[PDB]
Amino acid sequence: TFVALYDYESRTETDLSFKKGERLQIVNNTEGDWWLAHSLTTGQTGYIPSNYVAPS
Repeated sequence: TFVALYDYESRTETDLSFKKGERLQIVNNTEGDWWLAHSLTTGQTGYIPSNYVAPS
């Protein structure tokens, strides 16, 4: 249960650009870098920046 600090505006389709206030389920990468989170709404996979996310 993390939180999207900001709305990472990715530019490539590889990473999906999420937003702040939306719920995301972290996937891997525990350190601080670019962990991949999966949205529970549709079920897409987007790399949310660690600086743009935070453990609740």
